[PDB]
Amino acid sequence: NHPMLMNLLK
Amino acid sequence: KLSEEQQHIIAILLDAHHKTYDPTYADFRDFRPPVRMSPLSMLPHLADLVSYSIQKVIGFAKMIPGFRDLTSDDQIVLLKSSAIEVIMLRSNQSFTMDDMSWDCGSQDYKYDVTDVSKAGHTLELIEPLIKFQVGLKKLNLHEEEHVLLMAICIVSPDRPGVQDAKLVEAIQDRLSNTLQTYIRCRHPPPGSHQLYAKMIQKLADLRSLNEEHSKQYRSLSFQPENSMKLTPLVLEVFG
Ligand SMILES: C=C1[C@H](O)CC(=C/C=C2\CCC[C@]3(C)[C@@H]([C@H](C)CCC[C@@H](O)c4ccc(O)cc4)CC[C@@H]23)C[C@H]1O
Repeated sequence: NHPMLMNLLK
Repeated sequence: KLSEEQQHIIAILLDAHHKTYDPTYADFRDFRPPVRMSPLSMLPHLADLVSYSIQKVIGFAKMIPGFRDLTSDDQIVLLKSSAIEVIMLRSNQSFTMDDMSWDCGSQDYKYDVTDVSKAGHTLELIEPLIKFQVGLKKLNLHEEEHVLLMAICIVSPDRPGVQDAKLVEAIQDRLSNTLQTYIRCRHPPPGSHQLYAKMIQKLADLRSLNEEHSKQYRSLSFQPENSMKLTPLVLEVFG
């Protein structure tokens, strides 16, 4: 449910 | 005494910040132009700044020793809840007591009560937020102290929805202890006096500021005219 936040943390 | 491991943490956090915080403020050129005239005239420009500022807080968070150990879901929880508070902390650098504003190198990028008001936030948030900025300024923290506080703010065990609290609590304890020991060895009196306690009180002030923001953000965001003007990341992180 947080594609951008998750992607930025990856 | 300040251990090698503790000294290491401070070196990392300082670098982390230098990479994530640009005192020249060169990227504000990329943001939608500010407008001071006009209801919500400042909103697009600040909306962009906040989104930019979120991205940078994410980059800072990643480099925190022990942050990578957490699960993603925990990683995400901590950022979602800390982000506004960490932004409020970061902004202390731009913040000047000379004219009670955030001074980012130019009149266009100097921000006052009025500009924040023009972005759809009330004084119920702003006066207490400004008071915070003054009080944090008054502490005159060593840059070492500044970076540790932000890191301590992000890894908080009590954020709602934290799966693995004991680990989150362990990561944070390690940073608290680094700050506490740093203050003793490297902050001379009288600035030292009660300084740790005063910093934790700021975390407490931040929780409240967070509360009010959420409340005012739901009011802004429920009107779709306004939600359209914000960035998609800001929507994701604030909701
Ligand atoms: C790079 C940085 C820091 O990250 C942040 C800087 C300034 C920060 C400011 C000065 C301007 C007003 C700021 C951004 C505060 C506002 C109230 C945050 C609200 C976020 C969000 O609800 C929102 C913001 C604007 C908007 O139109 C709609 C919604 C929080 C901190 C306030 C400049 C500089 O120090």
